[PDB]
Order: sequence, then structure tokens, then C-alpha cells
Amino acid sequence: LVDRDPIKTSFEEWAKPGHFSRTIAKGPDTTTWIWNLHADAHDFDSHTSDLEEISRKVFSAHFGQLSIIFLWLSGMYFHGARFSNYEAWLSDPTHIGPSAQVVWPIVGQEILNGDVGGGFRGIQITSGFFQIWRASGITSELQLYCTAIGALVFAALMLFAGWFHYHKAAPKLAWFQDVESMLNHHLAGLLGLGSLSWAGHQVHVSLPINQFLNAGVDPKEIPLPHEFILNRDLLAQLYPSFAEGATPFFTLNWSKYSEFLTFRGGLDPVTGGLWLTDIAHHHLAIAILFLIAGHMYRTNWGIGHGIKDILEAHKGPFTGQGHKGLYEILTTSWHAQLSLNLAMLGSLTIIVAHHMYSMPPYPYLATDYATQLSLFTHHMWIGGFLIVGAAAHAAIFMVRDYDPTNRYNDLLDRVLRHRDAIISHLNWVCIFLGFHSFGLYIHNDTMSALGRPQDMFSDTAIQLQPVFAQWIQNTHALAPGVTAPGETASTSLTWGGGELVAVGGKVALLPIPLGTADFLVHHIHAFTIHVTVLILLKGVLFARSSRLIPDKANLGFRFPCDGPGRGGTCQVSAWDHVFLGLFWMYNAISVVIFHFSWKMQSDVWGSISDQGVVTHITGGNFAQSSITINGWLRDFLWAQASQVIQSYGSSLSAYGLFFLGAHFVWAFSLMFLFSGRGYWQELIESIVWAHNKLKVAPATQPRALSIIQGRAVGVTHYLLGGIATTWAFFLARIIAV
Amino acid sequence: TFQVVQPINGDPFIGSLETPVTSSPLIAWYLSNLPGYRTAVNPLLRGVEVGLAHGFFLVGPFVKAGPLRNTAYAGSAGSLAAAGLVVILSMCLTIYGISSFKEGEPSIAPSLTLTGRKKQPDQLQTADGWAKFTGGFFFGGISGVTWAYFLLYVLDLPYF
Amino acid sequence: MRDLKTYLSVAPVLSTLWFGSLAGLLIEINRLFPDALTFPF
Amino acid sequence: DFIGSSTNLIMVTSTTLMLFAGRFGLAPSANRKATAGLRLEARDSGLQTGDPAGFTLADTLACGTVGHIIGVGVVLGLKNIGAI
Amino acid sequence: RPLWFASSQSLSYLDGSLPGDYGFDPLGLSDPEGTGGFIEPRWLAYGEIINGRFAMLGAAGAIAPEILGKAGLIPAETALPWFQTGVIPPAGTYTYWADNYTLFVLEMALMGFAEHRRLQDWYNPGSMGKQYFLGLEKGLAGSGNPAYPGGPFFNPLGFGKDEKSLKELKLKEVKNGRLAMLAILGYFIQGLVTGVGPYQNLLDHLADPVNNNVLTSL
Ligand code: CLA
Ligand code: CLA
Ligand SMILES: CC1=C(/C=C/C(C)=C/C=C/C(C)=C/C=C/C=C(C)/C=C/C=C(C)/C=C/C2=C(C)CCCC2(C)C)C(C)(C)CCC1
Ligand SMILES: CC1=C(/C=C/C(C)=C/C=C/C(C)=C/C=C/C=C(C)/C=C/C=C(C)/C=C/C2=C(C)CCCC2(C)C)C(C)(C)CCC1
Ligand SMILES: CC1=C(/C=C/C(C)=C/C=C\C(C)=C\C=C\C=C(C)\C=C\C=C(C)\C=C\C2=C(C)CCCC2(C)C)C(C)(C)CCC1
Repeated sequence: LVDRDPIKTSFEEWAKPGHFSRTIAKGPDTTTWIWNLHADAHDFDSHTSDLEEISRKVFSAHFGQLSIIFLWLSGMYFHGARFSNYEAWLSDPTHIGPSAQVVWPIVGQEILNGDVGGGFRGIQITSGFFQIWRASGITSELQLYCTAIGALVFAALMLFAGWFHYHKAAPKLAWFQDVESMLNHHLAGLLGLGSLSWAGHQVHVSLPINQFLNAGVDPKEIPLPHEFILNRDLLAQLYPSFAEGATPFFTLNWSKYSEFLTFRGGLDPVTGGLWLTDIAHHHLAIAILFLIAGHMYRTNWGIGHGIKDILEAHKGPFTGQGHKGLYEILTTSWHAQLSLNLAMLGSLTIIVAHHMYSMPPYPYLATDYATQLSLFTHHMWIGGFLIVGAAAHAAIFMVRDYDPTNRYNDLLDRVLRHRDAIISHLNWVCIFLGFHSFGLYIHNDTMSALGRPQDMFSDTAIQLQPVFAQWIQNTHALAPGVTAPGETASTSLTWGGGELVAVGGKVALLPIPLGTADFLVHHIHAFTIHVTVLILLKGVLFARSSRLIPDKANLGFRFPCDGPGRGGTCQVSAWDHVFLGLFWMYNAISVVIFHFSWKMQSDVWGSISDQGVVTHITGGNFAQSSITINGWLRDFLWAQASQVIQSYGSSLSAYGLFFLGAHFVWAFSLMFLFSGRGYWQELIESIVWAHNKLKVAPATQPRALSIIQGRAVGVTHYLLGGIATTWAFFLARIIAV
Repeated sequence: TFQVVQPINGDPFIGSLETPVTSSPLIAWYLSNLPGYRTAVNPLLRGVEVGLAHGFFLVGPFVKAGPLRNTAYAGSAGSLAAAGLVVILSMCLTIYGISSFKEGEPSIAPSLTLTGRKKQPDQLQTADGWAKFTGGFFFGGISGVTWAYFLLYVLDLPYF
Repeated sequence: MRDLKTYLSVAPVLSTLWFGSLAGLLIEINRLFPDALTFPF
Repeated sequence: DFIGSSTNLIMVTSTTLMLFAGRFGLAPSANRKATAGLRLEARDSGLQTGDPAGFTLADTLACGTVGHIIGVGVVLGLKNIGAI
Repeated sequence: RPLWFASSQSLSYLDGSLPGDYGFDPLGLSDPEGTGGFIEPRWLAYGEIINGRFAMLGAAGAIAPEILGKAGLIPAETALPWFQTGVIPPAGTYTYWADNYTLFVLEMALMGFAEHRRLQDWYNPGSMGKQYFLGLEKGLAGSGNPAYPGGPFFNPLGFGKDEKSLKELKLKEVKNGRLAMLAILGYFIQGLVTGVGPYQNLLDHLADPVNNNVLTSL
């Protein structure tokens, strides 16, 4: 199912911009043509109506994405070998700050090459690559150079594959629609075999090298990874069970492998991370489970399941026919699959962000506060963006590919017939949550201002205790020995076990208390999430029609309005709902990251002394100061911003410059959001007049930006400015202290 | 196949749906017996019942959450605040009745049942009926507040 | 190739080349003569 | 001895029982599809097997894998409680 | 005709034209629908023939110096196993009249000439007999079948005069090539797990089968 040489390789189409569209290829009468060229670059569905060609175009771009990712990985690995102090950091991870970037001295920018330890001058990095390299057994820079070379080779291979599968042998449509085979392969081979290979690498390389490192041996005296394979005596000395070979595995005497395959739980006191034996056992079990899961769906040999057969058998007295017809929708529309995958990926990213901080998987990662904060905020933002994109593409599918005549589905029909109740109930829930979550903050502020601290919602006057979460913490703290007999310690130290882990005089992790403030902040999170969901679902559900504009589907997915009639019809399209929900996503993620930062700085992170007294960074003021808006403004925003505003003249002045630059970018966006196109089109007419006077009027007539373009520019600049401000503030605050 | 959700009264072009939440026999019986749905009874008695029920309710939050909740004057202040709220609600009802209904006009309530049987329209949707309802509501609210205060702080009942 | 030369004359590529050469020249000039505040000649 | 050990007997019994169940219509197969009512339905797989009942190689591999899974699980479960 | 693990899908296009055809194609790679790239029945047959011929050359080569060494015919310094004769220098090396990397370039040049001429024959048949090539282009014209070019150079003895005899010899060649490929796989994997010469493996097995075996080696 491939075609030989579908499209000739030529430079002819390079010299004719806009060849993908008939209208754009005509020529640039005005300046709107240039903007329209870029906005429709990757909309393959608008270029042609053939599903096979769209699938072939989609298949090739992923190869370019993979090549770009491989180039990025190659650069990251190469910079750590040539412009880094990784070897010096390896001998003292607790007193040296990782750095992998140096700057050329031209205009006085060499001040950014601050001292970081190990006789090195550079920029301190917070991506956590040093911990990953240490956990993999990497010791010298030659291995990093080899990894960079391999990544370059893989990027070249990906680029060649991308060219080949589009210009020499393009698969047919019947190849793409083999969902059962694709699922079987991506489950058994992509995931299970990868987990098995990583488990093997961890067993044979990471474990002995990491044990030698934790023993305190000089990294230059540790035997090379290949010495543990050729010389089984070394492994037998390290692990006696290796002397028996693979015989216990094939005789089901798996108890002999308990030395390097454990079920301990908790953190390693030496490094502050999870035990590597637990990780190896976890990867082995996950590989087995994924290998089993990949033999469910039917193929050329009869045995297995048919996804259509599974779907068609589920229906209920409330839902009618049920899931019949969903198989044909998901195997014919690219947008629905994209929306579902984007939503699932965003949720998974948020879950990963939440899980990484409380269960540190890398050595010397819990005590690196900047890395933890950066990873948390980065992954949360990525998850939010993916979640928004899911709804955007769901609306796109609803507008374009919906067709009840040939693709009828009962479940989709029933949802669209009672959307008013869903929207009204969601509106009521949002209003109730906003009143009963944010209103308690204003009450506390008013009572504090009036001089009545005894009438506030606080731990000392009127308690609002999160009794349900405390019960979960108590249950999980008592899990070992009762409901998890095979475990020695709890999964996390934050459950409330009472034990504290200190590495290098710093607090890695300890139980986290929950009080009245956590109740309020959690309900604030719920309120913001509910409002965002309301906006996106209202946008998706009313994409085709409404009581105001019955024929909204004919106007398309991205149109500005339908005139000033009916009192005003501004921003009625589904695109405008995504444009509006991006702001609320930004708001929710900012509140969440502020909560995380303040809570960790106030109740977890700190230093321990010889007598064992913990002194936190901010002194534990979160409980009594976060219950008012004035407290958030004073003890968090005003107090913690002194690091970034006093960074001039030092190696951290770049963050100080980025603070003001992001301020300017954020403030600059309000011009596009608060104004309209007619004023700017009328203003241009006067500017064109004087150019005509001096014979400098261009033939490409200048036109003001369209309404949609202006809204997009405004939202983009707004988001960029806000995120850059928060990034600069966080990094400047956390690197110094 | 058996189906649960049905169009309202068999007409699929009216903007409503029949669901177990709306058309269950228990819920249908419960709602028809509320004083606000007894269209064949004097509005004064229904207003008195509604006022009593709502006035008994309003004492508790004012008493337990008020600024004087931790003093000896908690009950009296809570009862006085509840009475003030009842007075405000009575004023609102009177204003709504004056603004909405005009003297001499017939009732605007529907005169058809769900099964198509004809019935007399409710008299609550007239000026006189609404005035009677508001007066009964005021009287019942004051009486209920007084009863709640008497029970709570004149008889030493082992509450809580 | 005529079509390859045509693609090199498009606005973004020409602008990128011009600005790269310009930035290189300015950086070299500032490297040769650093910290200039007044015109001394 | 390992050959006479309980593990050998348990795994051999599991594999043989699974193969017997697959062969004689007691379990689903390439030519037998179970419906929603858990009733086997006749099916043609289009694979030549040279067997009177139509038992193909894929069916044999699947039955062997299921038997091995069950036997390993039973062996380890009995070993944990110290029964064997 | 006999069949070996044939299937209904496989039998729809394997009608027995090719030599050594038993209908064996469980994965259906020779399915002639949507052929392209390197997945094509003609290219697959050509690759099978070429791989079989190379394995036939390699199967005897990796064992010929070994058996004479134990037979006292060649000096023991030249009776090395295939994996130590210099293919993998870490596994062992032998000094020739030139260093290994110098021999590699000459081998690559000669094989590049040969394989490029063969590939250019395959792409456009009958081309190699046109351009002047030291006057040797007269006999390099081919025969229209890429896997069986014939001619005075590749068929000096003039074997296979009769069509049925040619069919029989093609069948024997295919069978021997498959057997040689299996033998080469055995060579590689036996060397991987035992670390000694395959002739030594055979001699050890003949010494006693119950002590030198898969059960005792693994
Ligand atoms: C797997 C991820 C994925 C994929 C494959 C797609 C794919 C697609 N999306 Mg999409 N989208 C995604 C995620 C994804 N999206 C997410 C997460 C969101 C939410 C933010 C959206 C929101 C979205 C909207 C709102 C729209 C699409 C549209 C489209 C289609 C046309 C794309 C196009 O023309 O863009 C062209 C690409 C660009 C113009 C590049 C944008 C430049 C960015 C925004 C600025 C970057 C700033 C940078 C840092 C500054 C450096 C500048 C430099 C020059 C100096 C295409 C099928 C469009 C569509 O289907 O219309 C019918 C459409 O209107 N998407
Ligand atoms: C060579 C082209 C050219 C020339 C001769 C002028 C000349 C003029 N412009 Mg102008 N302008 C240009 C391009 C040009 N503009 C472009 C491309 C833009 C869009 C960014 C503008 C935007 C603009 C505004 C908004 C305004 C003017 C104004 C003016 C007048 C006041 C003098 C001045 O310095 O204004 C300031 C000039 C600028 C800020 C322009 C920026 C410099 C541009 C980027 C140079 C680009 C040149 C171009 C690449 C030529 C390529 C040559 C190549 C093919 C060989 C003056 C008559 C002002 C006026 O009196 O209103 C009528 C005014 O308010 N211009
Ligand atoms: C880091 C990195 C890199 C690299 C990577 C690597 C180096 C990898 C490797 C990988 C590997 C190296 C893998 C492997 C694998 C393997 C496997 C996966 C195997 C398997 C096997 C099996 C599964 C078996 C089984 C069995 C059974 C079951 C029974 C009988 C017996 C036996 C044993 C046969 C690069 C440069 C790209 C860049 C980026 C980053
Ligand atoms: C998340 C993410 C990331 C990363 C990622 C990763 C790191 C992944 C990985 C992955 C992987 C890592 C995968 C893998 C896969 C697969 C494999 C690795 C395979 C191999 C081999 C094989 C397949 C073999 C087989 C065999 C043999 C050996 C022989 C005989 C036969 C058989 C079949 C058995 C980043 C941050 C960058 C970006 C964003 C996202
Ligand atoms: C009577 C008769 C007979 C019979 C025979 C038989 C019946 C045999 C069979 C046997 C068999 C046919 C077996 C099989 C098996 C298979 C398997 C076995 C597969 C796979 C599996 C797996 C891959 C697994 C894995 C794993 C691991 C590694 C870890 C975890 C656990 C488990 C187990 C999951 C004959 C034909 C002679 C002749 C005619 C008559």
C-alpha cells in the first residue's frame, strides 16, 4: 500500500509563494496577502479535500519534528561536554552549581559569567540534566560526545526518512486506517520493549556505577561500564546473586534476585532520591504489563478483538444506540484524534509535574530547589497549553467534519439536544464557587482592616479544616505493614510519616501539614478550573448554531462577527472562545504556581543544624499570612521581589533586565486588545498621503490588521509578557537563596 | 428498546424534556402539595404557611454567625436581625405585587392541565391575591421568628 | 539554477542575510573600538 | 530433582490443560469467536493448518502463552504462602 | 505441488513460477498489492538469490582453513577461526602484507565497481554491453534475467543447456542457498555463546553428546 514517486522533487514551487492555495498564489495586491500566507501554512485540510493526501502530508511533518528534537538533544548533550563543569560537579554535587553555558565578552556582557564552583565561570542551568547524567552512570565527557554524535546521526536519518516517505514511496490511505495494528505495535514494541531495554541498562550499568559513587569512590577510579559485563566477578562481588546467572529466572526462583530488585519505598539517605533497584523493578514490571497489553486487537490471524465490535456492544436505556458509529468518526477525521490526544497528553503532563516533586527520582535533585521549581512550573504550563488546544481542535472538528447524514452517532446527538441545561448548571456552579471561595478572602481583609481578628476564617478564630485530605494522609502514612505488607516505608515522605531526610545540611522532604489556608486555595483552584471548563465547553457546544445566529456553521470556524445587528454579535465564533479561555488558563496556572512556590518555601525547604532544628526560607508564615489578599501582596510579592530588583551589577542582572522587558511586553499588548481596526485604517490614510507627496508610496497598499489577527497578537503578547515576568522573578528569587 | 427521557407532554418542539427528576411520581406528588401550587385555596393561608416556614428558618444563621454570637445577647440580636430581614422581604413582595399586577384584570395563570383538562386559573396572579399572599407571609414570618426565639431561649431544651 | 536564485531574492532571506552581515560588522567595530562616548577626531 | 519438582508438574499441567481447552472448543480460538453472551461463534480464519478441527499455529501459541502465564502465577502464589 | 505452511492469502500470488516455491509467506510480504520501495516481489527474489549465493561462498570459507589445521596440512598460524582472523581486531588479529584498513579500501573499490555495474544492469537491462570497458563489454551484455545473466563470463562451461535441467539446477541452487544462510546464522550464534570455533563445536559434540550440548552450554 505505497505509491512510487507521487511528487517530483523540484525547486519550482519555492519561487512561487502561496502555491498551496489558489487565492494566495494570485499575487500581493495588499499587505493582507503576506499575513494570510503564514496563517494558512499548515492547514492541510484547506489545501485539498483528499484524505489520502492529507494523511501523507501529516506523516512527513512528524519526521521533521523528530529531527528537530534530535538536534535539540544533540546540542544539549554537546554543551555539557565542552562548556560545562560536569566532572567537577560530580565530585561535589552539594556545593557546586551546575553550569553549561559561557558568554563571549564583547560589550561588558562577560559579567554574566559568574562563579559557580569548580574553577568555572558561566551561567547556572536549572534543567536538571546533570542529575539525569549521573543517574545513568555517565562519568567522563567522551560518553557525552558520543551521545551528541549519535543524536546528530539520528536527526539526519529522521530528515532522510521524512523526505523519502513523501517523495519516493508514500503509503496509501488503507495503510493509515489500520488502527488495530498501530495500537498493537505502539503498545508491545514502542513502550514495552523500550521499558525492557531501559530496565536492562539500569540493571547492567546504572546500578554498579551508582553504588560505587555512593560508596564515595573517586569517579576516575570507577571501572568502565563494559568491565561489569566482561568480568562477571565484579558483579558477583557487588551482587552475589549474579554468580548464579539466569538459572533462577528460568526455574521461577525469582526470590534470589531480591538483592537488586527490591520493594523498599521512600528515599535514599545518601542522595535524597528513590532507590534505583525499585526503579529497575518498576520498569521490568511495566515492560511485562505493556507487552501483555499489546496482544488484544485482531489482525491477519483471527485471534483478538475488533474495536468496532467492542464499541457497538455498549448502549443503555438512557443513551439509546450508544457507541455505534464512533468507530467511523475516529477513523476518518484527523481533528478529533488530535483533540483527544492533546487532552490526554496535557492531563498526563500535569500528573507528571505533580508526581515528580514529591517523589524525587534523581540523585541530589530534592536539594536543588531551583531545578524543582523550574520543572514544576514548566510542566504545568505545557499541560495547560495542551489542554486548551484539545478544546480548540474539538471545536474545529465540530465546525468542519460533523455530518449526521453519513456519520450519525446517538451519543453526540443526545448531548447537543440539551446543551442549555449543561451550560446553565455550569454557570451556576461557577458563580457559587466564585462567591464562596473568593468571598472568604474579602471577608478576612475587611475584618482585619476593621480591627476584628477574632471574626476571621483562620486556624485561631473560625477553622475550616480539610478533614477529608487529612484522612487520606493518615491512611497513606499507615499503609505499610497493614495494607501494603511488602513495603518497608511509605511511597512519599509528604504523607505524614514523621521521618525527615536531610542531605548536605538541607531539608529534602518532610511531612506537609494541611490547614485552613489550603482549603481556601484548593477551592480557588477548583473555581478557576471550572470557569475555564465552562468557557471551553460553551465554545465547543455552540459551534454550529444558537438561538441568536441559527446559521453559525455557514460562517465558518474563524470569523469575527455577524454585524452590529441583534444588539451586537461580537466574538460569537468558536475561535473567540479559545481566545477568551487562554486568559483564564493563564490565571489558573499562575495561581497554582504561586501556591506551590510559597508553600514549599514556607513549610518544606530549609536548613538543618547539628542539633536538628529546621529553619525554613521564609520562617513558616504561610499559615497566618496567606488568608488575606494583603498578605499575598506583602509577604509574597513585595518581600520576595527584592532579589530581582537588586540584581544589577552582578551575574543575575539578566533576570533584572528580563523583568522590565516582560513588563513592557505585557503592557504593550493592551493597545491591540482595547482598540479597533477602523481607527488604525483611518490613521494610515494620512500616512500614505505624505508618501504619495514624495513619490515613495508602495504598490503593495498598506492595510491595517484584521480583527482576528489583532486579537491573536494581543493575546500572544499578553501571555508572553506575563509568563516571562513570572519566569524572571522565580529564577532570580530562587537562585540567590 | 425502552427509553426513559421523553419530550415534554409528547410535543418534541417545545423547549423542555421529561426526565425522572421532573416527572417522577414521588416528585410530582411532592411538588403538587406545596402551598405555592395549591391553586384552589385562599392565597392568605398559603402565604401564612410560607411565612411561618421561612421565618422559623432564618433565626439560626443570624444567631450562630452574628457579631454577638459569643456574648449574652446572641439570641435577641439574631431574632431582631431575622425580623428585619423578614420585613425587607415583605417590602420586596409588596413592591413586586404593586408593579406587576393591575386592579380589575383577570388572572394570567394557565388554565389547562397536562392531560388537557380545563381548570380555573390560579388567583395568586392577581392584585388582590398577591396582596393577601404578602400579608399572610408577613404575619407568618413574624410568628415563626417569635416561636423559634421562644423555643430556643425561653425553654431550656437540651438542644445540640 | 534560476529557481534557486529566485528563492534567494525573497524578502525574508535577503533581510536575514543583510541583517546578519550588518550585525557582524557592528560587533567587529565595537570589538576594535570599545567604550566610545564622544567623537575624538 | 527439578524434573520431578512441583513446579515442573504445575506448569506442564497448566500448559496441557490450556491446550486441551483451546483445541476441543472449551475456549475461544481463530475459528471460534465469543459473543456478548459468552457463546462461541463459528468463524473461518483463512489459514491452512492440516488439522481436522482447524487448530492453527497462532491458536497453539496463544494457548501455550496463557498456560505459561497461569502456571507461573500459580507457582509463585504457592511459593509465597510457603505451600510448596 | 508440495506446500509448506501455505495460506489462502499467500497462495493468491505464489502460483509456483519462482524456483523453490512452496507457498510459504505467513506475513504476506510478497503481496503484489501496493508494491514500492524495496518491498517488491522481484527485488525480494533477487535479494534472496544474492544472499543465498553469498552465504554459500561464506559458509565454506569460514570453515575451510579450520578443518585442514586439525588435519596437519596448513601451518597452525593460518588455521584460525573466522572471528579471530582479523574481522574483529579486539577478538584477535593477524598481520598480513598490509594493514587491515588499507585492504578495506581496495576491497571497497573493487566491490564498488562490480556492484555498481550489476545495479546498472538491473536498472536498465542490456546497458553494460554498450560502452567500451577494456573490450570486455562484449560478454557483459546479460540475458534479460538479472539473477541469471549467463554469457561466456558467468557461464563458461555452458551448463543448463536443457530448460528442464536448468529448472532443476535453479531449484538446487535455491535450496543450497537457504541451507547456507541457516548455516551462517548458526555460525554467528554458536560463536556468540560458545566462544570457540564451529569445527571445535562439532568435534566436542562428537566427543560426547550429553555433556557438550545446548543443555550444558546455555
Ligand atoms: C500537536 C499539537 C498541535 C498541532 C499538530 C496543531 C495543528 C494545527 N493547528 Mg493548533 N493548537 C495547538 C496544538 C496543535 N495544533 C494548541 C496546543 C493550541 C492552543 C494554544 C492550538 C490552537 C490553535 C488555533 C487557535 C488554531 C490552530 C490551527 C491549527 C491548524 C493550522 C496550523 C497553522 O496554520 O498554524 C500556523 C502557525 C503559525 C502561524 C505559527 C504561530 C507563531 C507562534 C504563535 C508565535 C511564537 C512566538 C515566538 C516565540 C517568537 C519568535 C518569532 C521569531 C520570528 C523572531 C493545524 C492543523 C488553526 C486552524 O485549524 O484553523 C482552521 C487555528 O485557527 N491551532
Ligand atoms: C525607503 C522607504 C521609505 C521612505 C523614503 C520613507 C519616508 C518617510 N516616512 Mg516611512 N515607512 C517606511 C518606508 C519609508 N518611509 C516603511 C517600510 C514603514 C513601515 C514600517 C514606514 C512607516 C512610517 C510611519 C509610521 C511614518 C513614516 C513617515 C515618513 C516620513 C517622515 C520621515 C521619517 O523618517 O519618518 C520615519 C520613518 C520610519 C519610521 C520608517 C522606518 C524605516 C524603514 C523600516 C526603512 C525601510 C526601508 C525599506 C526596507 C527600503 C528598501 C530599499 C531596498 C529595496 C533597496 C518620510 C517621508 C512619517 C510621516 O511623516 O508620515 C507620513 C510616519 O509617521 N513612515
Ligand atoms: C541516550 C540517547 C541515545 C542513545 C540510545 C541508545 C544507545 C539506546 C540503545 C538501545 C538498545 C541497545 C536497545 C536494545 C533492546 C533489546 C531488546 C528489546 C531485546 C529483546 C529480547 C527479547 C524480548 C527476548 C525474549 C526471549 C523470550 C521471551 C523467550 C526466549 C528467550 C528470549 C531471550 C529470546 C542517542 C544517541 C540516540 C541520542 C539520544 C539519547
Ligand atoms: C517524554 C519526552 C521526552 C523524552 C522521551 C524519551 C526519552 C523516550 C524514549 C523512548 C524509547 C527509549 C523507546 C524505545 C523503543 C524501542 C526499542 C528500544 C526497541 C529495540 C529493539 C528491538 C525492537 C529488538 C527486537 C528483537 C531483537 C533484539 C532480535 C530478535 C527479534 C526481536 C524482535 C526480539 C523529551 C523530554 C525528549 C521531549 C518531550 C517528551
Ligand atoms: C498431540 C500431538 C502433538 C502435540 C504437541 C503439542 C501440543 C505441543 C505444544 C507445545 C507448545 C506449542 C508450547 C508453547 C508455548 C508458548 C509460549 C510459552 C509462548 C510465550 C510466552 C511468553 C513470552 C511469556 C513470558 C513471560 C515472561 C518472560 C515473564 C512473565 C511471565 C510470562 C510467562 C508472561 C504433536 C503436534 C506433536 C503431533 C500431533 C499430535
